[PDB]
Amino acid sequence: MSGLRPALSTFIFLLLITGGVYPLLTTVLGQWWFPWQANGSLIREGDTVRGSALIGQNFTGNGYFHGRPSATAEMPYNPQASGGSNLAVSNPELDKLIAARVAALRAANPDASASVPVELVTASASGLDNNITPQAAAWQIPRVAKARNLSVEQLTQLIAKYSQQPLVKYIGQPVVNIVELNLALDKLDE
Amino acid sequence: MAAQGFLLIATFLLVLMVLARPLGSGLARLINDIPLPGTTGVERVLFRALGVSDREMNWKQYLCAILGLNMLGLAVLFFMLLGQHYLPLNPQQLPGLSWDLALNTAVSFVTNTNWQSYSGETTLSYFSQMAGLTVQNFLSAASGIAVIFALIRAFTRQSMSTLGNAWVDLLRITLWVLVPVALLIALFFIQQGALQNFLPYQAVNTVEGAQQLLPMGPVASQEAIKMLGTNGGGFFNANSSHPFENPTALTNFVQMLAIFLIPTALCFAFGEVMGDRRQGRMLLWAMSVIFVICVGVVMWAEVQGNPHLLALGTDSSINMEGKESRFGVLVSSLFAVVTTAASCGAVIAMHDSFTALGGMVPMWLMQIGEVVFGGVGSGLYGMMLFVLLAVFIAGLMIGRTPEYLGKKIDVREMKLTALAILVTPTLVLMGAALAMMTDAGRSAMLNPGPHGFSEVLYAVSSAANNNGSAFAGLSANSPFWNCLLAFCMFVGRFGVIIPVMAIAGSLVSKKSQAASSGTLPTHGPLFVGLLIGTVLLVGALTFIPALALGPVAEYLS
Amino acid sequence: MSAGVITGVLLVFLLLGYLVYALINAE
Amino acid sequence: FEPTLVVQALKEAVKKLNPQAQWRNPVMFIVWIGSLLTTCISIAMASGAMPGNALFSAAISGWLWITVLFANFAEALAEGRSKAQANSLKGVKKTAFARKLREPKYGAAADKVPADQLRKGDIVLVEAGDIIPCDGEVIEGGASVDESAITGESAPVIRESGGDFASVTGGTRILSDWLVIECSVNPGETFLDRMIAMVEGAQRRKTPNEIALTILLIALTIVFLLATATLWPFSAWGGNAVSVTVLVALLVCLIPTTIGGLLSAIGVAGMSRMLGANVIATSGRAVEAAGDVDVLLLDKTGTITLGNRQASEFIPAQGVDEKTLADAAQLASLADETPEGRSIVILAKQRFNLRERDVQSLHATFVPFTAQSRMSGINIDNRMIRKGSVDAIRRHVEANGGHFPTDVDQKVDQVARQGATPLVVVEGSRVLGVIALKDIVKGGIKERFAQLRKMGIKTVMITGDNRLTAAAIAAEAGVDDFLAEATPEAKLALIRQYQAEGRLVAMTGDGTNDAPALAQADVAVAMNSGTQAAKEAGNMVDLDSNPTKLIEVVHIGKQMLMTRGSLTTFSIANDVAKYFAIIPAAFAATYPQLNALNIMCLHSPDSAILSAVIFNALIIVFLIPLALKGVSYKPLTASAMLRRNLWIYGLGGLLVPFIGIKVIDLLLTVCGLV
Ligand SMILES: CCCCCCCCCCCCCCCCCC(=O)OC[C@H](COP(=O)([O-])OCC(O)COP(=O)([O-])OC[C@@H](COC(=O)CCCCCCCCCCCCCCCCC)OC(=O)CCCCCCCCCCCCCCCCC)OC(=O)CCCCCCCCCCCCCCCCC
Ligand SMILES: CCCCCCCCCCCCCCCCCC(=O)OC[C@H](COP(=O)([O-])OCC(O)COP(=O)([O-])OC[C@@H](COC(=O)CCCCCCCCCCCCCCCCC)OC(=O)CCCCCCCCCCCCCCCCC)OC(=O)CCCCCCCCCCCCCCCCC
Ligand SMILES: Nc1ncnc2c1ncn2[C@@H]1O[C@H](COP(=O)(O)OP(=O)(O)OP(=O)(O)O)[C@@H](O)[C@H]1O
Ligand SMILES: [K+]
Ligand SMILES: [K+]
Ligand SMILES: [K+]
Ligand SMILES: [K+]
Ligand SMILES: [K+]
Ligand SMILES: [K+]
Ligand SMILES: [K+]
Repeated sequence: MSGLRPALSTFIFLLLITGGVYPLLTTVLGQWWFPWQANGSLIREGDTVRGSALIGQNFTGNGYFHGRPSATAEMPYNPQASGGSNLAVSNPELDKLIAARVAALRAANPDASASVPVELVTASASGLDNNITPQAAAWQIPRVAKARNLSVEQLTQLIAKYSQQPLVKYIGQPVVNIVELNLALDKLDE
Repeated sequence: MAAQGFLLIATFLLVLMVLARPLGSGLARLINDIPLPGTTGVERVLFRALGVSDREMNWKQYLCAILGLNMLGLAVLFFMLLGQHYLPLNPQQLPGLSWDLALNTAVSFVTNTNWQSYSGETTLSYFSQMAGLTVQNFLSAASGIAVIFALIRAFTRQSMSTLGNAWVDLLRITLWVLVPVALLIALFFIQQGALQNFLPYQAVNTVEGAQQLLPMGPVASQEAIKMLGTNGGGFFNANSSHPFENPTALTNFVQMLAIFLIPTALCFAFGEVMGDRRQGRMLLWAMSVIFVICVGVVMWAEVQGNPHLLALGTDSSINMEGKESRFGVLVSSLFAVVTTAASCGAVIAMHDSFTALGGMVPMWLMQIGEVVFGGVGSGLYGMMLFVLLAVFIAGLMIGRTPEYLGKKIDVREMKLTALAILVTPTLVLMGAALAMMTDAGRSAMLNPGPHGFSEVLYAVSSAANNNGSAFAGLSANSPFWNCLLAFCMFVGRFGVIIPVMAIAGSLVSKKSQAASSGTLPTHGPLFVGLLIGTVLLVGALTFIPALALGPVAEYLS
Repeated sequence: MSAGVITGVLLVFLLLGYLVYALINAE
Repeated sequence: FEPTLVVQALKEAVKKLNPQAQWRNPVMFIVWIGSLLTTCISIAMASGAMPGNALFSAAISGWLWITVLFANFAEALAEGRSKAQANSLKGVKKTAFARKLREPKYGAAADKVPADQLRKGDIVLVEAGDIIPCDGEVIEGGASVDESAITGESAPVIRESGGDFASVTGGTRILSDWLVIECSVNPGETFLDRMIAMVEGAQRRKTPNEIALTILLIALTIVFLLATATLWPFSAWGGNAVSVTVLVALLVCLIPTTIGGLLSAIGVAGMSRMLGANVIATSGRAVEAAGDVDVLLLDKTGTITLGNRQASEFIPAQGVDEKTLADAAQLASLADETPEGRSIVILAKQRFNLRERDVQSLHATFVPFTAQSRMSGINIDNRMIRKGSVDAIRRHVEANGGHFPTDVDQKVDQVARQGATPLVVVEGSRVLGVIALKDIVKGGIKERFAQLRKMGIKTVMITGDNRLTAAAIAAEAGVDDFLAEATPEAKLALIRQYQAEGRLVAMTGDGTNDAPALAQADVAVAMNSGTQAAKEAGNMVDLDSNPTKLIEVVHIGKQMLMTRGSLTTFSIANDVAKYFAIIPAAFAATYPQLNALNIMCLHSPDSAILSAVIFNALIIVFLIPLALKGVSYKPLTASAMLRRNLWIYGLGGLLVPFIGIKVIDLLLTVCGLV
């Protein structure tokens, strides 16, 4: 056999363990302990799934907090693609897209500052970013306030209540869950 | 900004050594053939059941065992991917893969490279992702740790011919190092919000109304071994940018810790098994100095960012494009350097969207042979080759015979060390030459000018140096690209594993002497600087013209 | 890939093979 | 420095060294192929090729030929220095090797015979002012032979038959009386004739260190060739591809042409330095293995200090009269030949002169004293007056009626505490006490032993005495360890024990009893006073009879290894400045933004590439004297030597290429060639 029995036995045992025990044990442990996290963190309207709490959706309305741009295939914020823009720093195509995004954000927000935050004009790494910085949220305050007839202090309180902070200030960034924020706006309106 | 980055580096490299010292002692116990406490009876029963009992094979049989296991896993994975339509657990009814893509991803997962030219969520099924990819990540990590176990055993063994049992080493590594830490990491991932379901793809009624389909699957089981074994093959098209894989900055920090956990613990294990911790301290000091320099350079480059942002009108010029907003540009820079120096390949930010000088350093960090905490054992034996080169240079420069930890490094060891050093620059230069003068190689462009050649060079460097990180603007799904990268990954793993095992076979037959007054110590800042200079000179003198036509030309443009 | 490219590739491959043979058999 | 009388002919030898002799050195063959293809490219380019300005390609081809000529000049010049030394010392026997005998004891009928075919067994008698035909040893007689034509000094040296100074060499004619010479070996295959034959019939004989360094240079050549050949497909798509001649110029400037062309020159020049230090060695492998030795085997007599013991001491013991002790001593010593012994007994004579002691050897026989016998007993009338060592006296009076009181043990303990050589000579079973022999340990030895003990050099010596006096002498001298009770099998056991630990052994033997040690020693030298049985059974021999120069032998071997490592580091470190001179200049049209990398602000790209090639060619001719002489060697520890070398050859190798390229570019700009 030229010592093929230990080779086949080791490969079969390691295949069986690391493909039918470790994923299976982790699956049963996760679904037993944290099933909401393990099942996609789906936000539901009772029966209607409004979207995951981590994915982020394409928001284009005036009364909705617009997230970062997405370069996923066949539509923005497509979860089936999940591929961000791979344009170089010296790319005229990227320069034209950033110019168009800056012009669109400046036209959509006349009451805000002339300088637009970086996250609103630069595409994310995966095209599925549910998070924006509170600085960009504060920049997007006046348009949503004028659209929804809601006060600036109420919008700031809602944003701070739906803002997540890390364990320390330097391993990440403060973030704003835009899907949950827009759902909170819809629930506040009705 | 700079203070926050320095604090991030300091806490990362503090918690790394804190978590790596006891794992270092454990890996030293597995090197010294002493079973872990409370596990010897089950180990003996399992070995008697499997027929993998004590054989104590030499370097040739160890190498044949590793290659036989890897080729058998390659055949099983290739046939599993070619025939995934008939296999169960396929809720999306995804069709079988093409031959070129299937062979490319089979070689990529076998050779611990994990290059992904496909989109995972629309290409691979739940059964494929859960079984074949996960077991091949486990097997590649176990094979790397087994080869470096053989090298450390060769360094610690005197006047012998055997190198332990390869099957015993593989089973011990997989069952007592890889699996339980992967369980802990995966359950922390479910704590933070990853996926570990087998539910079908979920349709979403969007708030505005644009219906989107959410991909599900066993994400965390693949993610934990991907970070632990420094594999890099993500569930989706985004390796770690996707929120179902890396949802939190704490999760990202845990992923970075898992990436550097095994090479640092193996350096500690090597230092403890030799009986002198100063050697492992030397290795960690050199790797940490190079790592901190690279991290600081990439952080400065990305904080400088795109100069056109203020010209077109933006709040700041930081290159946040192609980066998730859950992580800063500092954290994205740190993750890029960690996963590119460590031969991991996972990305939380697309490296193509990086600046020219910011993506310059990942290219050089792959091209130096992946010696800065590279792989799991691949980086440790690559740094062992560089250490052999450095002690040869030091022995000539002081006029003594070239020796390292007592063993005299002879002509055969120099020949095999030279060949193992020669394999991967030859591979990346030959593959880039082949892909830079063919229509199929030049038609996968996304960016023009020097950055397209930078894309080609990054792809071939990640293939040859077993990294698998991608700019992802390259359309590498072509049959020519798949075959070229599969050849590059195969030779880059198994033209480097073979001469390291031959070096181990040359090392066992010799005898180590003691430390005399005239014996140059292989530790301390002088030898740390000599090793760093050797690594920098060797990795630069091959690739300064290539980087000069690529990222340097793009930066100066 | 004209005749100049073919003869350049041939010369470089011959030099690489000669150097590899010299490294393998260096007396 | 530069002897023109050999430069003018070895330049022609270099001109004849170009075709097909560059194949052995791989770096030299790569630069030769590059020079030939660039010359062919320039020749076709000046006639019928599309790109213009073939004068630049012709200048590149000329300088690429000049650097090959310079490396061959280095190798040939060092080899010719070795050949010149061999031809200078080969004149020891050139004409009229026609001396023989008829009777092996004292023959007649001396005529002319060819002595080049004589097997071992012939006896040759040489008269005054006649050249010795072949090597051998004296059997009867003894004379003051000269060795001026073979060694450095022109002072005659005496010879004796039946003693340790029994060795002759076919060199300077003897300026003394008759002396018979027994033929050791047939002429031609002796040590000296063999080394002249292997220098004239030159064999490369690559040492393992040279092979490993060559493998490193081949690996560097492979990565540089790949990185240079891959530049054309890289730069063809990004604009206009770089010319082939610029690529070959960069490839030559990149590969370690310096150490690659100076490796053989360094090896044969280190061998030449060995022949210049009055040491003749078989192999450069043995020369380098002399470097990096752990133990350093010597003896207490001669190597440390010759001693010349001068001490006449008395005893407060049970012996009646020290006058009678001196009477017995002078009865024993009537025809003493050993220098220390005759000095001791003449000090005893001036202490108390003896009447009627008029060399009475008529009724007394003489027993010679050797290292194996250690006995010199003299029978005067019916007694056996003793002269042997303490172990020999214990051995022979332990048989017949002898016994030892403890008083002689405290006496030799006091002698060991003072520090001397204890002689316990007696008459018979009656104990006559001890005579202390104080030896001087003078000379500049402790400083060199202290500077050598930093180098990983154990300095164990074989005293040939008891374990107490040897310990005291070793402690005051400063050596690491010592060996007492000298015996050839004990020396073999110690050498094999040290070699079983992986430690090299350096030693020195003269007589035929040391021949197994000369055989199974890692490195070992033998002086001219030794016999053929030790000269042909050892790695190394000493032309001058001085066994204290193996320390500079070790120094020269370490100089060879440090020169190889330093020039390898220099060749590796030059490539940074080669990049900074060529890479911003090579892509002056494909990527015009790369001129910011020109940190030396050179004039034009072609001038920059040409200046880099001129520097790469001229660095070998500037490093001729360093390769021929050796590095500036100092006795430091390993870390200090490493950091000093990394400073000098490793900061100069990063700095002075920038200055050299800048100066050559400025000179070209001033001359207006470009
Ligand atoms: C710019 C140029 C490039 C520069 C790059 C510089 C490179 C940086 C990394 C350095 C690489 C070191 C390589 C060796 C491995 C070290 C492991 C080891 O053996 O350690 C002992 C070893 C020396 O001891 P030894 O006597 O030689 O060893 C004998 C025994 O074998 C061991 O003796 P021991 O048992 O006493 O060992 C200590 C013990 C300690 O026990 C434990 O802590 C573990 C057990 C308890 C578990 C629970 C504790 C929880 C955490 C501990 C903290 C306390 C609570 C505080 C709360 C905060 C954290 C939660 O256990 C450990 O081994 C754990 C390791 C912890 C210390 C080493 C940390 C290394 C990096 C530190 C910061 C990195 C700076 C990066 C920034 C650089 C930029 C310039 O340490 C070193 O080698 C020195 C490393 C320290 C780095 C200083 C210089 C770096 C540059 C200066 C920057 C400022 C630094 C601090 C910044 C902080 C913010 C202001
Ligand atoms: C290239 C041109 C120039 C090169 C020549 C320069 C070399 C010598 C420089 C100075 C010598 C002059 C004489 C003065 C006396 C000694 C002065 C001294 O302390 O210097 C330390 C040392 C030499 O002294 P030593 O002989 O070791 O004995 C004195 C030691 O104190 C005894 O050591 P120990 O074992 O007893 O430990 C004592 C302790 C304390 O003693 C000290 O070192 C003094 C105080 C320092 C801090 C206090 C301790 C705190 C502990 C944390 C350490 C802080 C460092 C954190 C930041 C890192 C900065 C990068 O050491 C420590 O620092 C403890 C931690 C142990 C490892 C730390 C490693 C840190 C990185 C240092 C080197 C990395 C350089 C990167 C770049 C290299 C080139 C690219 O110098 C160096 O650090 C050497 C750096 C450069 C080495 C050569 C570079 C070669 C590059 C070219 C390669 C060749 C071409 C390629 C060929 C092959 C290709 C095919
Ligand atoms: N003429 C002699 N007759 C007898 N014994 C002697 C005579 N000369 C010296 N000895 C003794 O013989 C021993 C030899 O010691 P010594 O150091 O002189 O050795 P060696 O034969 O000259 O050579 P080496 O020093 O190389 O071993 C000493 O004990 C010395 O006192
Ligand atoms: K990888
Ligand atoms: K990857
Ligand atoms: K490597
Ligand atoms: K390399
Ligand atoms: K790897
Ligand atoms: K590798
Ligand atoms: K190399």
